[PDB]
Amino acid sequence: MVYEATPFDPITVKPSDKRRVAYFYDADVGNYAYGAGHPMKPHRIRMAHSLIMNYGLYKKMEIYRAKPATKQEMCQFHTDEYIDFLSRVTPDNLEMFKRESVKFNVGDDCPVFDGLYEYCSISGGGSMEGAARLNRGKCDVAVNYAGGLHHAKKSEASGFCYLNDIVLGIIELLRYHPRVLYIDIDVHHGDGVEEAFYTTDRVMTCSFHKYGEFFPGTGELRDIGVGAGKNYAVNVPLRDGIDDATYRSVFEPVIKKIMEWYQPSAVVLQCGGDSLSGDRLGCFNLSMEGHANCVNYVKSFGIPMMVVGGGGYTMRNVARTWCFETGLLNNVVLDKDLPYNEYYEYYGPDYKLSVRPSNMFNVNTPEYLDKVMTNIFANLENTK
Amino acid sequence: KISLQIPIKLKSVLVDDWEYVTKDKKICRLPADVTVEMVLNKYEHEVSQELESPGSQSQLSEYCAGLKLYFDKCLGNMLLYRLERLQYDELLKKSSKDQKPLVPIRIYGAIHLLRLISVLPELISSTTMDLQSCQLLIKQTEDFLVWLLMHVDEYFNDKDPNRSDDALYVNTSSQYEGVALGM
Amino acid sequence: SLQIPIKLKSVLVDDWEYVTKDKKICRLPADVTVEMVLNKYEHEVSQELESPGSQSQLSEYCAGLKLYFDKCLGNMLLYRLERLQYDELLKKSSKDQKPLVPIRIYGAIHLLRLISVLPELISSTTMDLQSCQLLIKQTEDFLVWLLMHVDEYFND
Amino acid sequence: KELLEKDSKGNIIKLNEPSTISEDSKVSVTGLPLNKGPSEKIKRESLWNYRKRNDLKTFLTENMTEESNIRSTIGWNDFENEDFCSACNQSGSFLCCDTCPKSFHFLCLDPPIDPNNLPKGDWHCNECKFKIFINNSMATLKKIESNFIKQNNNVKIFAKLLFNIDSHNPKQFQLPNYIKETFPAVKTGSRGQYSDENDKIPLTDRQLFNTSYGQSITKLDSYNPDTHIDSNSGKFLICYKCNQTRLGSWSHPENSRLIMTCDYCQTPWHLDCVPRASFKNLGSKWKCPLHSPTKVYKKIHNYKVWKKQRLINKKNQLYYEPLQKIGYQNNGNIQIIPTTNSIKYDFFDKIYKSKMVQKRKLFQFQESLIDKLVS
Amino acid sequence: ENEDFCSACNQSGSFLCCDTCPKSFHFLCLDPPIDPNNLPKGDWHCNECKFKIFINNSMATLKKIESNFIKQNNNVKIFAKLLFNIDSHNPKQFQLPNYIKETFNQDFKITQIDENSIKYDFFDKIYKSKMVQKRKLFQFQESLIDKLVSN
Amino acid sequence: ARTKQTGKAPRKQLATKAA
Amino acid sequence: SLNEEVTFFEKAKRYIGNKHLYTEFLKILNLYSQDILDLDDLVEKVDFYLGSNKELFTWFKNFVGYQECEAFGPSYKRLPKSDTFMPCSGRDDMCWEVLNDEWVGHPVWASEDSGFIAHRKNQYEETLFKIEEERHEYDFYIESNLRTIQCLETIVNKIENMTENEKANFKLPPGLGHTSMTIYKKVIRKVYDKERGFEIIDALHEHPAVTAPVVLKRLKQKDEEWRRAQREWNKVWRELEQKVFFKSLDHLGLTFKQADKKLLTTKQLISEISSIKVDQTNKKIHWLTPKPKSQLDFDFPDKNIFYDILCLADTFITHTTAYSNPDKERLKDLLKYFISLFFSISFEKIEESLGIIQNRSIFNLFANTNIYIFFRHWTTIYERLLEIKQMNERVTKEINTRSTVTFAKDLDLLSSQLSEMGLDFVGEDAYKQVLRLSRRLINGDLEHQWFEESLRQAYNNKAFKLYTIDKVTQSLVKHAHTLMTDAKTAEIMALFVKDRNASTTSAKDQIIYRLQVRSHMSNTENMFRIEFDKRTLHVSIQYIALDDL
Ligand SMILES: [Zn+2]
Ligand SMILES: [Zn+2]
Ligand SMILES: [Zn+2]
Ligand SMILES: [Zn+2]
Ligand SMILES: [Zn+2]
Ligand SMILES: [Zn+2]
Ligand SMILES: [Zn+2]
Repeated sequence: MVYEATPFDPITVKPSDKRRVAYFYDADVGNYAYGAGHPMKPHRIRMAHSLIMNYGLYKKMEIYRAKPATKQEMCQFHTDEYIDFLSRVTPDNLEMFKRESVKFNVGDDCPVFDGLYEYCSISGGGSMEGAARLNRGKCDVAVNYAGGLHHAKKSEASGFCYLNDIVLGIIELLRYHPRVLYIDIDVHHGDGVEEAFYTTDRVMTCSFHKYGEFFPGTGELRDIGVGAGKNYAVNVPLRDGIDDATYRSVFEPVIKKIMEWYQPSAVVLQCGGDSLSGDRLGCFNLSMEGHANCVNYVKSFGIPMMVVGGGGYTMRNVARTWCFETGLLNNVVLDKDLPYNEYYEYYGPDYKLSVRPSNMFNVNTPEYLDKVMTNIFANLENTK
Repeated sequence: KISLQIPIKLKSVLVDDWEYVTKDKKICRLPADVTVEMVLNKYEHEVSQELESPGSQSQLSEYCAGLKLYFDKCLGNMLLYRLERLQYDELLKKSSKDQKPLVPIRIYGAIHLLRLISVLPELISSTTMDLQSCQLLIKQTEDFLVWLLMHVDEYFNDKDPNRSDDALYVNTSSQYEGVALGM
Repeated sequence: SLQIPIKLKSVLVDDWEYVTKDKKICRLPADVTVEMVLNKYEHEVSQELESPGSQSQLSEYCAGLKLYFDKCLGNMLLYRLERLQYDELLKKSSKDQKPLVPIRIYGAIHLLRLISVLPELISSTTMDLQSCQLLIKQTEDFLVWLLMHVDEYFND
Repeated sequence: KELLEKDSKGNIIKLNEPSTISEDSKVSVTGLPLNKGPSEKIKRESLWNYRKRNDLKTFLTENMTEESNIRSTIGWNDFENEDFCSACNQSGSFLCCDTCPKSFHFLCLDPPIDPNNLPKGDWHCNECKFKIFINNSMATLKKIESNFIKQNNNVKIFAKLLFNIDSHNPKQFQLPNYIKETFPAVKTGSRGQYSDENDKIPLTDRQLFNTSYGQSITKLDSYNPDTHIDSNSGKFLICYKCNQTRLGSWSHPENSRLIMTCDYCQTPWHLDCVPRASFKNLGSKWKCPLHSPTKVYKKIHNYKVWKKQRLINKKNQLYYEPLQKIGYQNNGNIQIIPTTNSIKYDFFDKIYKSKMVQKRKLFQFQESLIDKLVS
Repeated sequence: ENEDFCSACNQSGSFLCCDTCPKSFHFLCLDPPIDPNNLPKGDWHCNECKFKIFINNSMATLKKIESNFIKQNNNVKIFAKLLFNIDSHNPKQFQLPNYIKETFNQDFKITQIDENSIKYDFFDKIYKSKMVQKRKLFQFQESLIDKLVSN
Repeated sequence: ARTKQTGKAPRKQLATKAA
Repeated sequence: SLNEEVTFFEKAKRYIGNKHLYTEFLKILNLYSQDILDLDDLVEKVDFYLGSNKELFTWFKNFVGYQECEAFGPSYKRLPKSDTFMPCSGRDDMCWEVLNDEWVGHPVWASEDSGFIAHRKNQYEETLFKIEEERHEYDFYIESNLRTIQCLETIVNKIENMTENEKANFKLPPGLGHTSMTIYKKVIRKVYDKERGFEIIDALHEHPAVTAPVVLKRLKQKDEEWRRAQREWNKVWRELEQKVFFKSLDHLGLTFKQADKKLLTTKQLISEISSIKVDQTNKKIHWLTPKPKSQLDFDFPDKNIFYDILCLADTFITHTTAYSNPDKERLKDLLKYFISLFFSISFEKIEESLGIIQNRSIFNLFANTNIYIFFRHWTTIYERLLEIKQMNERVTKEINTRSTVTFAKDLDLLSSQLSEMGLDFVGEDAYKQVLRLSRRLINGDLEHQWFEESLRQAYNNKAFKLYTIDKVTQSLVKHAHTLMTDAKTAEIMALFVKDRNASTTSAKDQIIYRLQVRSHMSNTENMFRIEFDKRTLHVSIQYIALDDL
């Protein structure tokens, strides 16, 4: 009696919740390519960014170019040898590093391109500078789409993620905030961020993810954290083809119960574009509206937050949804008609802002989601 | 044809080892709380008392010393799986750092000794050793095995590494598993 | 591993002196027979035994005993001049067409004879480990229940 | 090729451009070089039909990007060798024996070789090194074996065992067959890894990646009603918990609830009745929530673990029936037997008698409890 | 074929020579107290000899018959193995035992159990656990009552 | 010392997002 | 307090059913009884065993005496303290306190050393990903070259307005004064040769005065050539995207033809009704003593849809050639008569649009498999068209108010197909248009692919269920043809005609009508009770196969 089938309401901003928005973008972050046959493409950031500028959105926010992270700063979560290897490896001298290649998983899935250290530094610096600007009160919403590498771990690189910049952002938030809530709406499970904060009660990691034989396999419902972090790691397993109304009806009660139970002081929001419909690796059926209602609902709470974009392997959909997120964070709703950007040829054939959902089966039954949120709500009674 | 009558409790112990190393990817807590030299020694003190025959005492000491020398020489040759060979390498590097030669006899636990006992008939069948010596070696091995059964609850205990820090087995890291089974 | 108090040990060697060095034997109905002592045994211990499974194994013990006293009196629990006694008992049984069962004619003396011969006999054949402790615990609580009121049945 | 044409004093004059056409026609991901566009042979099927403003606000970014360094951590805080290892029989990076066609893993040797501190000259295996030492040694093998036997006088029985393993190349440990054959459930994987009855048959490449789009083995992308119907019986797979089979109607396929079968007892269970979100297609065999566990943890109040014994073949396994029925302290390893009227009434009377025993136990105590308070 | 003393009563007397075993018995040293001059004509098998011809000196038949005879009478079950030894015992006088004169495939055995006995031990365990927790709470209540009275 | 590969740098590519 | 105590075990045995499951239940009970299983684990196991039997599980809970940590989860293991001590130089006390270094998880451990299952994609989605791949390829190289051109031209205009006396020893730092260390290196190594790119980089760092302008000129030439190739590639990419994208976004509609061929058969329609009856009979013995007299429920809120289906049927009849003209007119008036007699619509409305129970409103049709399958096909078409009609006004307002963006009109990006040939839905009602198009698809003047493309473009792939409208109306026509031309089948119709025409019937009339219907069919065939209500037009279909016997 927890799950309620509610139709998807239209997205409405709150005029009484105006936030100072600091957007973080480095112009070099688009000039790194993972590989010739590779799906992760950082270029999707800048046509997101070109949609911000062309939408005039920038005006409503403060644009910053964050200082790139150094090796030691990087070692706030990762080990010295892994950061060294990341700063020292190039595609040229790959035959110098085979033991580190199997040790840190760098290779294949996470390839070795010669702008690896700079891309990781840009991402990490964006995350830490957004967290710093949240700490000092200079902004209420910190936006950094260059990061989002939530699959990286202490001494390995996985899931197209080398540096877990979200962990550094949460660490920098923890120096000024006692309780930090991380919400991962990526279709994959945030294994690195949840593993980093598994044994602590200061960080609560809620991950709405597909859990089947899907990557990374972690994030099962019984995973609730150990030690002092027991019932402080919420995993929401979902099946294929969840649509906007279903995702709203699972997201809003769980996040509401977290707010009124965990009561965090800061929020980090992994905005994965791979949870959209038509994604190359994702298997969800979320439209842009459905992806954006989560960010609007978490913006309605008024907690200082940091919106950080992660996955997304079809560049047009993730760019359009990131532009719509950034527009929603300035309490405006962007019209569904694109202005002229340089990358205008991507968004065919209608050239509108909307990402159309596919007509595939919403196999997430109400009974299964009712049981899942009943178990989650039962586990959440101990977070007072 | 050389046959060994290993009791099925230690057979299940060896099969559980194989399960923990190859499937569950668990390695040995090294150096173990109960090592091989220790067990062999205890075995001797226990039995030596029972047997008074001095030739039997000499044999028993001969068998124990030969098992010690054979173990050390063979542990890194054919006694450990591919997953534990990186632990063997890091033990060798740690020993060479301290300028002490490595002695498997005192670093490895009794499960590797049980592996040696299990793999012993194949090694005996591969050398030109006469029938009476083979029979007496098998016989002392059976006495060691029936001594191990009475003490199976204190040398091979079952404990989850996720719950006990004093378990004989420890979980692996991705990095170890990677370097062990990737290159 | 069975313990028999001299209270019983003294009375069984005294009965041995009566059956070997003396012609005096037990009576033809043997005064109190075994059904009443075993029925009051269950009627106090099963009323003192707490869980139903304990009462279940108690019933079994007594019944088994009853069948063992039926099936064992003619083989082990006999002395001199008692063969002839059991002989005209079986000749009298065949006269009235009711069959020869040895429980309703005998007394408690060959019961504690049976628990006296019990531990050597229990080790003759193949037996469990813990079934032996169950049997010896049943014999011990039966004998201490006898030791509460020895003088009821054992007064000359 | 004289790139910088320096003067007589070393001053720079003019450089010559290198061969740009050396890699100007490299094939990109489009199948054509970046110098040229698409060819006509893809323009036939690419285009619909083939017959043989600059108001950008995206150049103002660099003016409004202010640097951000306000973090608290700013500043500082011949023969070809084999493709498999000769020790573990697995692929990977190998060190190759020179005078021997066997190749080894870098970690598989005695001692294991660092992948950066290679031997400078030639490397031989232990068997090859023993062969060179024998060829080198004038004494015949048996002479060296006898000399090692009399030299190692302290140990005689293991002396041949000590001697003959120096000739043996290092190998990964594998359990012998008679260790494995006593447990029929335990199998050996392709890499020599452990495998047992709680392991699925590995699905071949045809089933996962070489299926049609509509029919996927995940059974989540389409309405498949041929899963609620038993194949060998034709009846409906009734789920255990809900006691229903939600087949759907193909006009309302959202009313169809997904159902799987257990991999051991074939008990059908809905994916919502047991909280699951997949069909466990690969990996370990799925076990319905109804089976008895083979491993349990109990609190001491440390802890105590219990594991069920592995299955043993009928030659080395004997089943015994206890003589004691009530209270037989078994280890948990149990086997049930079939049942062969008075037992029901005997139970009934035993529960009855024990229940007034419990009642009188309560009464004989509560009277002492209420008689304690007056004193 | 015969012995000078009776193996049952341990004194000499009128003996009866068994065919295979050399032990002989008196006319009262048997499970029938056989009347003299009235023995039924035959080879005079004893109890052990009749057991040998009943089992045909073969193992597996006697194992399946022990299984059967333990099987039918479960009301004498804990004594059921003890009921065969009489049929394989030649009867004798009560020889008073010594302490009465004064003053590995077997490790992995699967228990074969029936549903009624599992049911009995389940009722046993729940009743024991329930009433030791009831008693211990009753003793704790009395103890706190005595402590509050004394304080 | 002659060496040869297999040429995959990481392991268990099967258990990865892009294999 | 006694009878349920002694009967609980065999009552639970009846409930568990399968002996095996009862064997494992007894194993669970013994494992609790041997001081091995904890009481909470026993409680949960019995909850999984007797969950639906509330009374029995409640009795077990209170009779056992249950009163309402260390849950590690399945995807995490604990490292020892030896592997934890790995130096992270940036960690102060707070990071050492709040970060977990002992509990880890991996995709390999979570896969149970088996792997992962990727999501299946269409070939249209795959070629969309290939188009996106080539787009990212061209744009990444062009934008990297443009950034290097910007940096190089900054250096060039810095070096132009200075003299030659200090131009000889003027040097450039690594990165050329930019925020990146490697982007210009990538551009140089791509544009020039592999072996010569490094030495050009060294010549640029040591002597930028001579190397920088020729490098900038090459890079600019390569940039303009790449942009020309990218534009005349972008034409191809845009046309292929317009050809592919809407088919790629269609998931169920791409396989709906084979799925509708496979699943809209007699066997599956019998399977659905039998499964619903099996569910009702299985849950009848547990609760719900008023067992319902119906299994399937159909609603019919709109009556114009019947005229639309009739128009499609007559369009197929006129188009087809495998049937004779008397058979064609018999199909026409048979369908019209059945629709006029079953429902409340009169024949005049059809022609102009194309214990005595007196004054009864509930009418029962007893049918064999043929009439049931024909009615199921009719309800399939009705629900498929009602899904379109119930959202017809919103999709009409969306199509009519389709404001295209300006720069696509100025640069003719938007597709022109589905227009010149008249497959868009602009200016007409969406539902009428669908019917018109369908009629055109039935008549054979319209291709299947263009019909599917028009439907998925107009309805945003929500009209995927109408891709096989011609096949299902063909099957409905065939089922009506076998409905009147089969022995022991047309007489059941005639009996339904007599039952519907003669109103004011008692219950005994319904019973004798039932056995008279049964007579015509075999004693093995299936009986279907199709109940129609004049009020609200609700149809309740009940499965009574071999029940009334
Ligand atoms: Zn993701
Ligand atoms: Zn070699
Ligand atoms: Zn190897
Ligand atoms: Zn099962
Ligand atoms: Zn179910
Ligand atoms: Zn005699
Ligand atoms: Zn005889």
